[PDB]
Order: sequence, then C-alpha cells, then structure tokens
Amino acid sequence: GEELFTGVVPILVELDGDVNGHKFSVRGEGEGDATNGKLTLKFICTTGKLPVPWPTLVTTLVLCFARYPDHMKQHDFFKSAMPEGYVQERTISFKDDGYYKTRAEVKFEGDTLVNRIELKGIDFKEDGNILGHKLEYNFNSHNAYITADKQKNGIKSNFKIRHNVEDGSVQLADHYQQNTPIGDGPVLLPDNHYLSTQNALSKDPNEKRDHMVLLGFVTAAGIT
Repeated sequence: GEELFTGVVPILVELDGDVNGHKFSVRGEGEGDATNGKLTLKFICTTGKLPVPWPTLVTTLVLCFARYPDHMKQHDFFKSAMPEGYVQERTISFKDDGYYKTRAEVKFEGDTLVNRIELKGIDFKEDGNILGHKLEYNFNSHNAYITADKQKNGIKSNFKIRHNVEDGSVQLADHYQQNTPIGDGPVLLPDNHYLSTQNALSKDPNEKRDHMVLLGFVTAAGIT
C-alpha cells in the first residue's frame, strides 16, 4: 500500500504503439515522489521518429504518485493496489480525428514502479494535427475527476485534454478511463474527488534521439 511511496521511487515506462500501422516504441525512466506529487521522467522513442506528438502520449505515459493530502488518504485507490498493481485502460478520442486505445499495467517489479503499455491508434488523418505534428510542445494544466467503480473494484474517470495547436486553435482529446486491481487484496474505493496535474516539457540539448523530458506535479483535492 501507501507505505511503498514514502520516499523517492524509481520508475520504468515501456510503451509499444501502433497508430494507423505506424509502429513505435517508447522507453521512459526517472522517479516519482508521492510526498510532493512530483514526477521526473525522460522518455525516448527507441524506434526512431515518434509518429505522433509527444504531448498526445503524456496521459498514457502513474497516478500512484499523486500527492493525497492526509485528510484524503482513505481515497487513494492507486497506492492501495500496490505492490500487485492495477490495470489502466483508456479510449482517447481526438476531435475531428482518430482515437487511441490503451491498456497498461502499473505495478512494482522489485524496487521499481513499472508502467507497461500497449497503445493502438485508429483512423487518424495523415494531415491532421496528430500525424501531421501540428501540436505545440507543452501540456496544459488539467483536473481529472475520479469516481469509484464498485462493480470492477476500482475507479473510473473521464476528462477532456486541450492540446494547443500551432495555429492557435485547440485539439480536444476525450479520455475515458477504467482502472482495476491486479491483486485480490483490499483496496481503497474513493469518494468523488479530482486530481490536479501540471507538466513542464523540455528537451535535453545533448540528446539526438526523439525524446521528451517531463516534469509533473499531481495533487488530489476535492474532499473534506
């Protein structure tokens, strides 16, 4: 449970993707500090050029690192499922474009918190904002509301991400998310609340590979 997150925890992220038949892989490494809600990660496209914009993968690429304030500890499903972990599945529909479907397992593998993901993308436009790489390299603040899913013994969430387009417009990405536990022990099913997240995206000047350096802060709120 939550005791696995009292200090800084190494993170490994692995993604295998296929968007419109364009196959790619991403590896990320870094660490998470749930006491401050902080993620520091570097992601590399290990197959060459990433065929979608890095910001469209941020939500897919570890909510167990959210900072749950003491008065909300009983509502932290994500840490309660550890070390066995949880499955996280999303459908992400890009307005006037294609959709992603993702399945991930988030679980401890020894001393490392691992997020291992399979992503498919369907019916994107080669000239659209995604395959056409028309999104700014940034990721706005968002709140995601978390509700219990008692039948699945987990949580669900749906939320819209606003991605800035280079021409000043916005590209919406409508997320539906469902999480379940991998293990069969007791988990914490939350009252309604939300997570507030901010991200800063950057580039390592000495990295020639297609990559994303990510800072994130995730904080739970919305309960008494």
